[PDB]
Parts: sequence; C-alpha cells; structure tokens
Amino acid sequence: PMFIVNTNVPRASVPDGFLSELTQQLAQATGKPPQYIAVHVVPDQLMAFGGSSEPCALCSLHSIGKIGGAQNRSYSKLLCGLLAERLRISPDRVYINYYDMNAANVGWNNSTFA
Amino acid sequence: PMFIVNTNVPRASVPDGFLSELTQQLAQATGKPPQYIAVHVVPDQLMAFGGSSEPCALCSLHSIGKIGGAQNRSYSKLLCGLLAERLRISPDRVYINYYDMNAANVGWNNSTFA
Amino acid sequence: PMFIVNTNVPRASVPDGFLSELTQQLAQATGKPPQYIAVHVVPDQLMAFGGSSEPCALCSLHSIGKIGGAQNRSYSKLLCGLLAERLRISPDRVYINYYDMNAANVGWNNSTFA
Ligand SMILES: *C(=S)NCCc1ccccc1
Ligand SMILES: *C(=S)NCCc1ccccc1
Ligand SMILES: *C(=S)NCCc1ccccc1
Ligand SMILES: [Cl-]
Ligand SMILES: [Cl-]
Ligand SMILES: [Cl-]
Ligand SMILES: [Cl-]
Ligand SMILES: [Cl-]
Ligand SMILES: [Cl-]
Ligand SMILES: [Cl-]
Ligand SMILES: [Cl-]
Ligand SMILES: [Cl-]
Ligand code: NA
Ligand code: NA
Ligand code: NA
Repeated sequence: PMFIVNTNVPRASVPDGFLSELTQQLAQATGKPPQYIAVHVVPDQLMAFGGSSEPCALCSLHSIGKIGGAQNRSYSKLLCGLLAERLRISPDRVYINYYDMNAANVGWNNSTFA
Repeated sequence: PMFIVNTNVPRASVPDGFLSELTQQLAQATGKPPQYIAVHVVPDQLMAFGGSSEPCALCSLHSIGKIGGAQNRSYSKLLCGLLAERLRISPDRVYINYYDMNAANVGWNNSTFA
Repeated sequence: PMFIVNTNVPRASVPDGFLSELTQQLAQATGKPPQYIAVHVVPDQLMAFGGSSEPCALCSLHSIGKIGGAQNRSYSKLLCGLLAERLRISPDRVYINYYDMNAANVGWNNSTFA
C-alpha cells in the first residue's frame, strides 16, 4: 500500500523515523512486503477540522486488495494511534480515505500491476 | 465532507477567514454539521491549466452521500464562486473531483463511519 | 485529464518547461486539446518508497474515460519515461493511480461536465 498524511502540525514536530515506522507498521498490518510500500508526510498545512485549526490530519491509504470493513477499522486504529503518539493529533481530528485499487489502475515500472 | 484546494495563488493572497468561510458554506450546502467538516488549502503550487500558469486550482470534495448530478453542479457554482471572489481564480481554470465515499472507507477516531 | 506528481526530488531539479511538456505529451497521448489538461508538480516532499528516500514519486491521472488496461500501461510507459528523463526518478520507484471519473463528478466553470 501507499499512505499519505497531510497535517497542520509543523515539520519540526515530525520525529526522526516517522516514515520508517509507518512503512513497517503498514507492512505488518497488511502483511505486504515493506519494499513496495510508499509513505508520504506533508506537514505545515493550512487546514481546519470543525472550523478549528488545532492539530488535525487528512490521510489516504491506497491498496490493491486488503481493503474492507473490518480491515479498515483495524487500519484506522493503528494509524490514528501513530498520529496521536508521534504527532500529538487527536484521533477524532483525523480522516482517512481508503481506496481499493484495481491492479490495472495502478501504474509502476513503466507498466501496471494487471 | 472534506474539501481540498490546490492552487498556484501565493499564500499572501489567501484572505483571512477563508478556511472558516469554506467550512460554513459547505456545512450549509450539504446540511452536514460544521463540526465534521474539514478544509485544506494549499497555495504556492507549481501547476498549469491548459499549459498556462495563470491562477488555477485543482480541488476535491469527498462526502459520505450528498453527491450527485444536481448537487455537484450546485457545489461547483458555490466553490468556483468562492475561489473567484477570494482567490481571484477564473471558474474555467478550476477542476473539482467529487467522491461519494462508502462509510466503511472513511476512517475517523480509531475506526470508520460504517 | 489532470496529472499530479508528488516527489522528493528538489524543486531546482524540475526543468523549466516541464509542466508544458507534460501538458503537450498528455494531450497527444489522449487526443485531447491541451487547453483542458491540468498538471501539478510537487517537489521537495518528505516521502519514502520501500523504506528508502532515494528519488521516488507518487502520481495520479484523472480522466473522463480513456482509462483502461492497455491505455494505462501506455500512460505508465509515457509518464515513467518523462519522470526518469526529466527528474531522474527510476521507473520502479514510481506509482501512478489512475481514475476514470464520471462526468457528473468533475466540476468546472461553475458546473460539471455532465
Ligand atoms: C502496497 S504493497 N502498495 C504497493 C501497490 C500499490 C497499491 C495501491 C497504490 C499504489 C501502489
Ligand atoms: C463531511 S460531513 N465530512 C465528514 C465525513 C467524511 C466524508 C468523506 C471523507 C472524509 C470525511
Ligand atoms: C482532461 S481532458 N482533463 C479535462 C477533464 C477532467 C477529467 C478528470 C478530472 C478533471 C478534469
Ligand atoms: Cl475487511
Ligand atoms: Cl470489526
Ligand atoms: Cl480502481
Ligand atoms: Cl443530486
Ligand atoms: Cl441541475
Ligand atoms: Cl468508497
Ligand atoms: Cl451502523
Ligand atoms: Cl484500455
Ligand atoms: Cl467518478
Ligand atoms: Na475503489
Ligand atoms: Na464513490
Ligand atoms: Na472511477
């Protein structure tokens, strides 16, 4: 999978090893090889949640399979947990959009996964 | 819903109260509680529309329901109107991708909306 | 269509005219007037691919139609080729999410394409 997090939290508050932790945790959560996992963190964003600019985050998780009711609940617990612990963002100020991608709609290495 | 606007307009040109206005207007437009609305503005982007670097914007609106033919036309009029008035972006240089998300695919507060 | 590229490569490494090149190349690849094509490049991002922060990119291509198995493979060869040549990013460190949008879900000029 690939995970993206956009947040108003400042870059200086993103701890060393954050991308690495996300990569490993997502590998364990989806059972996928970490070598194909991509993570992207975007701090210092101009955003609001409920009209308030206290710390918040807007994220997305794309995956070819491994997306579903129970799985997404598990991913949300894991990811909100990491955002609260590492970036001090309250879980109720985090949204995560989940996308189950068809292999044919994911390009990589001059081709697709189809 | 959550609304994201990516634009080449510089940060200094984003007026005070913009995020607040988007939050209130989207709440009114969708009938959703403002406490749930998330807004994200990304200025100073390197982008082109029709090959031209004049002011433009690429946006997205995700919502669990309240997405449809007539509704999307109304949101586009509302949002393009705000971008034109506040950021001075011509409506024909704005694209807005609409997504009707399944509740199970939207994470929040350690779980999902399902 | 609209093409977005998020990458960790330096802004200084993005060639002048890259946005125009992407615009013209995509116009040819889709047989669409360049006037409709939007391109967005985001450099200097904090990201990792396979746990490594060597050059990589996360992209998306949204189009109303013209999305499919064979077409996406073609777009991937074209886009990875440009990223490798212009941004020096290895094709195997690039992901491109393809989206076939319904006209009703694409806002533009105060309305939608429906
Ligand atoms: C996790 S193994 N990501 C690798 C495949 C993928 C899935 C969705 C989007 C991009 C790449
Ligand atoms: C508007 S009420 N947003 C709150 C629920 C939501 C819907 C789609 C994506 C993220 C969050
Ligand atoms: C290519 S012709 N872009 C113009 C229509 C479009 C399609 C998808 C998303 C935004 C705009
Ligand atoms: Cl599941
Ligand atoms: Cl469950
Ligand atoms: Cl898909
Ligand atoms: Cl409708
Ligand atoms: Cl209508
Ligand atoms: Cl969905
Ligand atoms: Cl329920
Ligand atoms: Cl095809
Ligand atoms: Cl769609
Ligand atoms: Na899907
Ligand atoms: Na949908
Ligand atoms: Na689609």
